[PDB]
Amino acid sequence: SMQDPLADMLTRIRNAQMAEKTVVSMPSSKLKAAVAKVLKDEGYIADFQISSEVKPQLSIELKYFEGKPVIEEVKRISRPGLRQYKSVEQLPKVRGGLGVSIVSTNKGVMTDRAARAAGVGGEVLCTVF
Amino acid sequence: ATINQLVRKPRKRMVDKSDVPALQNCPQRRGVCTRVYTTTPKKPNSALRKVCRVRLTNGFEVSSYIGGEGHNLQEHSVVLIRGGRVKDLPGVRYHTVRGSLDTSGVKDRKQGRSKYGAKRPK
Amino acid sequence: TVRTLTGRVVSDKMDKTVTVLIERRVKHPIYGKYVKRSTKLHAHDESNQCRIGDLVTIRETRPLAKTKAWTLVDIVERAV
Amino acid sequence: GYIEKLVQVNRVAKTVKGGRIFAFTALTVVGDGKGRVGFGRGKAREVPAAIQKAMEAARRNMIQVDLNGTTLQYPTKSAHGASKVYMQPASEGTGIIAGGAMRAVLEVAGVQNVLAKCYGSTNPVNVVYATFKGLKNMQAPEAVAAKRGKSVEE
Amino acid sequence: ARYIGPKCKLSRREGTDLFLKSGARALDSKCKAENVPGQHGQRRGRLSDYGLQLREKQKVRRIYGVLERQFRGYYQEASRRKGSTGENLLQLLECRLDNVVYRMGFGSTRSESRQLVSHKAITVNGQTVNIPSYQVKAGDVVAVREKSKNQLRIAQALELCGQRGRVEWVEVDLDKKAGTFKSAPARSDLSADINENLIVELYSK
RNA sequence: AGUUGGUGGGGUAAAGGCCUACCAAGGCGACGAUCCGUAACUGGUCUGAGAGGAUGAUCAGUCACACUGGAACUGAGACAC
RNA sequence: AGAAUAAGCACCGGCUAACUUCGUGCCAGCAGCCGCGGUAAUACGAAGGGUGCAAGCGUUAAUCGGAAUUACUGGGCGUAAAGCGCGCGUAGGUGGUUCAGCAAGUUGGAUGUGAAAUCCCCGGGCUCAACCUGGGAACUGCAUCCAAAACUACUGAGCUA
RNA sequence: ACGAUGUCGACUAGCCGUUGGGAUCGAUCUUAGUGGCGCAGCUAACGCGAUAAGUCGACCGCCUGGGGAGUACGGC
Ligand SMILES: [Mg+2]
Ligand SMILES: [Mg+2]
Ligand SMILES: [Mg+2]
Ligand SMILES: [Mg+2]
Ligand SMILES: [Mg+2]
Ligand SMILES: [Mg+2]
Ligand SMILES: [Mg+2]
Ligand SMILES: [Mg+2]
Ligand SMILES: [Mg+2]
Ligand SMILES: [Mg+2]
Ligand SMILES: [Mg+2]
Ligand SMILES: [Mg+2]
Ligand SMILES: [Mg+2]
Ligand SMILES: [Mg+2]
Ligand SMILES: [Mg+2]
Ligand SMILES: [Mg+2]
Ligand SMILES: [Mg+2]
Ligand SMILES: [Mg+2]
Ligand SMILES: [Mg+2]
Ligand SMILES: [Mg+2]
Ligand SMILES: [Mg+2]
Ligand SMILES: [Mg+2]
Ligand SMILES: [Mg+2]
Ligand SMILES: [Mg+2]
Ligand SMILES: [Mg+2]
Ligand SMILES: [Mg+2]
Ligand SMILES: [Mg+2]
Ligand SMILES: [Mg+2]
Ligand SMILES: [Mg+2]
Ligand SMILES: [Mg+2]
Ligand SMILES: [Mg+2]
Ligand SMILES: [Mg+2]
Ligand SMILES: [Mg+2]
Ligand SMILES: [Mg+2]
Ligand SMILES: [Mg+2]
Ligand SMILES: [Mg+2]
Ligand SMILES: [Mg+2]
Ligand SMILES: [Mg+2]
Ligand SMILES: [Mg+2]
Ligand SMILES: [Mg+2]
Ligand SMILES: [Mg+2]
Ligand SMILES: [Mg+2]
Ligand SMILES: [Mg+2]
Ligand SMILES: [Mg+2]
Ligand SMILES: [Mg+2]
Ligand SMILES: [Mg+2]
Ligand SMILES: [Mg+2]
Ligand SMILES: [Mg+2]
Ligand SMILES: [Mg+2]
Ligand SMILES: [Mg+2]
Repeated sequence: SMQDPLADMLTRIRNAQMAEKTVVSMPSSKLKAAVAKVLKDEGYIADFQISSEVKPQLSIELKYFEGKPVIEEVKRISRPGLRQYKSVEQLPKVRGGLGVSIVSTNKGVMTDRAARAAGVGGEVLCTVF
Repeated sequence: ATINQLVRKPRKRMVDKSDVPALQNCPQRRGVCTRVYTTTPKKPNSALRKVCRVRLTNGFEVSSYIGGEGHNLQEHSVVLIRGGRVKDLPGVRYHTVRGSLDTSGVKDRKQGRSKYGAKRPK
Repeated sequence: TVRTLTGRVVSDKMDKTVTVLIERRVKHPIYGKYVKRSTKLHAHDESNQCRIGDLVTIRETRPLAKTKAWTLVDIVERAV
Repeated sequence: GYIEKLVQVNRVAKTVKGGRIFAFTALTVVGDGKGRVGFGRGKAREVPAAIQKAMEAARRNMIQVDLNGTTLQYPTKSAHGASKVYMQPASEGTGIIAGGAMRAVLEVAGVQNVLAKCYGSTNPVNVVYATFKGLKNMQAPEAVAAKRGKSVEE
Repeated sequence: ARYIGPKCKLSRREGTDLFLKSGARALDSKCKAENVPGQHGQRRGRLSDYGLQLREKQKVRRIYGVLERQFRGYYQEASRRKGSTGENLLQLLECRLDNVVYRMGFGSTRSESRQLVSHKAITVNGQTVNIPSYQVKAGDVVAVREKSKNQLRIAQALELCGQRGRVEWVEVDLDKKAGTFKSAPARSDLSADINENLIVELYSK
């Protein structure tokens, strides 16, 4: 009953990429907005925009390049049932370094390589390829 | 199983029981032969195998197989038995070592005559 | 710099003593999930000023009785 | 590409009034050794003819895989039916650490250091299916750069 | 220990080079070295992968005359050593003392080289070494005894090995019956027909 | 039911229900108390890609015992191979 | 001085490297699993001939692996074993969104310990190795402090999906 | 005691019926149930397919070869 909304955001994005949609809307959240900013900067999504009037809506437009979608495998790691926390040395490199992992560190929400550049670990939110 | 369910009750391994309950973690054991006789095998096969009832040192009463073409076992002969299950005879789970105490091995065996306790003709 | 320990008062029916529950969350050695464990300690309340429900911080000293080797240094929160 | 490899030969039978009719199925993998590979199946009344039909099928529908200089790109996990497959790149010294259908597929394709394992059922046909469904789907660099420039992605 | 028996029945079984004689006449016109021995000899006998591993492992062991406890110890040491164990095994197995005193040209056969090395007739720096397993460090001047320099068996072995090839990494002075090893051989130096990877595949199972 | 806490005293080299007389009814427990079976513990050993699984032969640290059950004397130290 | 003086065991139908003949004829016998034998047995018992190890070779008993076959890494429940007959609810587990604080979890660092040996890396000695030995690495652990505030927890004040 | 399918929540092409209501101009839209097909996706296959057996979260129950056996003994 809406216990974990970040996985809900990821599931909406994956289900749209599977049904070949161009835009996706969802209820807005600060964590979701941070993750969307990181994903947009990394290049997995085209653009995102946040509405106003008390019930903000986060909207994301998707990319496909070829007939396939750009985000082929997005999944959750630290669900509210495990709460996985990792150190700098033991952070996960995904797909041999061609993917990214979103990590919430004490300096904000960034990617695994950016976290290593600052030598700081945190909580692994989700992995994207 | 959910992680919480496993925390409340962890996964448990089931122990493996021994196929040779007698001779408790022992390579082979001595006994005395109560009775020698012959038996019929299971359905696909047909023969007259030679099995001896043995009373061990501990007290277990077991059956054992006299492997070979001839034997010299009477009722009161001391024998030594080792693990190994005769697949054909129901209930037999041990083998009498040839030429150990009162078996003397089998005579005039040339090919692989170490499993049957025969000496080198040389 | 005394090594204190914070806890919640549970029962005080024995004179000049107080029972304190201290809650910790330990990580399961294999499954990686945190579980809340609790410890019951007995502390010396010289002037029995701690009623039930109060939240206090104790300190380790020499044994005062059998199974009583802690003394409360000061109450940090009261109860309703 | 031309390097044969006969993965399996099996005997099957169908029932008719009077008795049984026998046939032989051959599963084979064919490739060159630098990234082209395909697999084929052939059933015939005789073992040789089955092998040649398998080879002809294998030469058709032969695909291209982008390998990382005698090594895989990244650890990958694939599946087909009830069979699951895991592979990951290895160092230069290591050989092909795999078993059965996987070893045939990998040594024909061109890789040499694979360190692979398989879980679930071990049917050679389904294992070959899973191994291609894994190898075919790798991306290689400057193709994950389908988002932005390179050297800012690795 | 050591192997005693026919030295070409092995070649007939394996069907390959398998140097085991002096090489005076030839390799062929002694034993029709193209058929496996015994009554059942003409059959090619197509053999599975395990056959391949067993056959080449026996090939290498018989050419270098090493037993299997020693061979597996050699393989474990090679696996311990870094950098593509497959050729590390060959490099380390080549540095044996008996095979060096053979390949230096002092012996007609590996067995005769072992004969010489065991009976205390060869030096390393003047010190008596008679273990046919000594791993010769690069730089050592392997030589025969000043007493033994007049034996004619060494002379005949040397003149026979005078035409067998040049390895192009050792520096050998032939007048004084001495050898010298500079650096370990490369993979390309040895005969590039038998692969090393199939052995490490065998021992990885 | 000396069971939990307090007071006075005793006792030990030393804190302490360690012992005693009174005061109150407390204390522990499904986070497994009590009871039954089994077993010296650790560094470590064997396996395993790892996580784990089994285990405590040699060597080293700690503990306990000395035909069975108790008790004290001597001393710096013993309830004494 | 003298080649003098010192080779055995198992196996050969498939899994698993290695075949022919003779003798019995569902008998005698073999066997880890499929299984061989009733009158040409490469599976029984012997011969030759091979294959594998070797001062050893097999057999038995015991542990882990293969076994993703107790699945944290890493399994499942319509029909193969597996959703309580169905609600309500205690402890427990989990918690929509905003602002602010704190610093238990979380992260980085410093300090003390983690006995020696054993494990790992580079050397030294016994003709090498086994074995002995120097230096280093490691011992994921634990405790005490300093700094950060994204997420969880705790505190206060809100908002309406 | 069966949908042989635990409860709760979020997303994912469409077509044809029917039950209890709303709107807009017999038609269109929408809501809570009840049925038949069907694209993706899933499945060993049969088949499921917005009333998932699809993609995801929270919590609970249960399984570990067939017999002996849901039996024997003890407890309630
Ligand atoms: Mg057995
Ligand atoms: Mg299976
Ligand atoms: Mg030896
Ligand atoms: Mg009293
Ligand atoms: Mg007092
Ligand atoms: Mg008192
Ligand atoms: Mg005490
Ligand atoms: Mg208990
Ligand atoms: Mg014990
Ligand atoms: Mg005991
Ligand atoms: Mg123990
Ligand atoms: Mg004891
Ligand atoms: Mg190891
Ligand atoms: Mg494993
Ligand atoms: Mg002892
Ligand atoms: Mg000790
Ligand atoms: Mg004592
Ligand atoms: Mg005593
Ligand atoms: Mg006695
Ligand atoms: Mg006494
Ligand atoms: Mg005294
Ligand atoms: Mg004494
Ligand atoms: Mg074979
Ligand atoms: Mg046999
Ligand atoms: Mg015959
Ligand atoms: Mg035979
Ligand atoms: Mg396991
Ligand atoms: Mg097992
Ligand atoms: Mg799991
Ligand atoms: Mg299963
Ligand atoms: Mg049924
Ligand atoms: Mg139900
Ligand atoms: Mg219930
Ligand atoms: Mg309820
Ligand atoms: Mg509650
Ligand atoms: Mg929240
Ligand atoms: Mg809560
Ligand atoms: Mg820390
Ligand atoms: Mg140490
Ligand atoms: Mg701060
Ligand atoms: Mg049911
Ligand atoms: Mg359900
Ligand atoms: Mg439901
Ligand atoms: Mg449901
Ligand atoms: Mg639903
Ligand atoms: Mg349908
Ligand atoms: Mg199913
Ligand atoms: Mg059972
Ligand atoms: Mg009953
Ligand atoms: Mg009853």
